[PDB]
Amino acid sequence: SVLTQPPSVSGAPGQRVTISCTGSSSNIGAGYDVHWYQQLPGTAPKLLIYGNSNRPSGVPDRFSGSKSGTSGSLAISGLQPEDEADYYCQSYDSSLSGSIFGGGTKLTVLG
Amino acid sequence: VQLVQSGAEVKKPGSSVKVSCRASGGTFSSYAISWVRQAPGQGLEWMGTIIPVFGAPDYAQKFQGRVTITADESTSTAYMEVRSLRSEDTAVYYCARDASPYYYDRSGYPRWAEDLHHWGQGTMVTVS
Amino acid sequence: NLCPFGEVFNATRFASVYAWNRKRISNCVADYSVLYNSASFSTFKCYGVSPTKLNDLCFTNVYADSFVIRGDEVRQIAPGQTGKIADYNYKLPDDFTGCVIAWNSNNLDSKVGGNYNYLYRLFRKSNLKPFERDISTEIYQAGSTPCNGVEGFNCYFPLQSYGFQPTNGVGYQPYRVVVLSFELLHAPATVCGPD
Ligand SMILES: *[C@@H]1O[C@H](CO)[C@@H](O)[C@H](O)[C@H]1NC(C)=O
Repeated sequence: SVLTQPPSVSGAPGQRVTISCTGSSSNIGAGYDVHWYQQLPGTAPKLLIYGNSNRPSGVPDRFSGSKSGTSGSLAISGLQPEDEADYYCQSYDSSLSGSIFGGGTKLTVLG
Repeated sequence: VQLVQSGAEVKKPGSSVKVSCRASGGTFSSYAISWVRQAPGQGLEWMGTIIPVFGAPDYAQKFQGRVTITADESTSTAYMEVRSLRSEDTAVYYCARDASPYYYDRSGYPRWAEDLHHWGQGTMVTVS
Repeated sequence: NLCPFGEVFNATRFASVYAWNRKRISNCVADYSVLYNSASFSTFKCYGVSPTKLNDLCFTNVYADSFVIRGDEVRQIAPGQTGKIADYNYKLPDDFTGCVIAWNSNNLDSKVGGNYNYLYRLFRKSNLKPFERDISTEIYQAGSTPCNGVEGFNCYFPLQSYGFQPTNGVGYQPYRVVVLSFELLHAPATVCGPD
């Protein structure tokens, strides 16, 4: 039903890591945008990307994102131990009459 | 713009819970307020949205009927009630808000954006 | 006399976003029903006022602002938003009463090998105020010593080109944008909708 997303990803310090999120004929296939959030433990979520590829002011410049086909993607670059968090995607669904969220992705640094 | 939120809850099954949120440092009335839930170790869930100047909420189909949402112009505050509680209602509840006011489309209907730019500190609710 | 919206929406060329254009509309009747019924627009949104009411309302002045941006960047043209365009190229006030209108211009504004004539400002020492504009191409300096107008590490040229090729994805294709702003004071109305 909701946006499909992998449970975890990992990479070495200074590398790139890519997280993927995929929809249906509803939501991302209907031409709606995708937005991305970060959550640290014991703490409320934080916005990273809006409008497929717009990055807020005060988000660092390693984070990039895009939408294509029935999918969207987040790229983390120049990876650091500070980037260990759980990442969520969101899109609107005209068949739910509201927002839908992905299952989350725990990033881990390889050490 | 900073959200501030109610303290935690402990209740028996078949009881009801009240949750509340307050805005500060800007205009309350023209902005959508949304309620989100997160069960322990699990992904986010959207419950419903209100714009204070129109007063009538949108609800998600799972939560409609057990949940109702409301807001006050005079106190810059939004509220939610969950009813007929069960053990799986044990979760953290957040208020969240849009960075832009509502807008009118080409047919004059009020609309809001799904981005959650601002978030409240969260309320832990627990059901025995 | 009707207002000259054909000089705004049907011009041949548009400004780069860092050096955006403004036009004043006054002493005329504004048939806004021409705009909100049109199929030409890929995005149309109004703030403070509903489109159908613009036919009834009257204003001391009206202003139309015009520029080209990427298809993804349109979301940065709204009250309360932040980003490279919103902070350093074009800023809307929190009180904005008006409409934002945009459409895909790929066949007009792209070329084979890329159209590099369209620029935006990538660097600036501080954020814009609402409806601020600038032109000066002085080197952005952030190094341990002054840059003296010479390019290098933390000595950057402040502007960057878009480079629109004809075949890139819809978020990278060029979009033309018009922002309409409505102004009312104790001084008499000079624009009204038809009746
Ligand atoms: C722009 O030109 C088209 C084609 O002539 C016309 O249908 C449209 O109404 C014009 N729009 C404006 C605002 O001038």
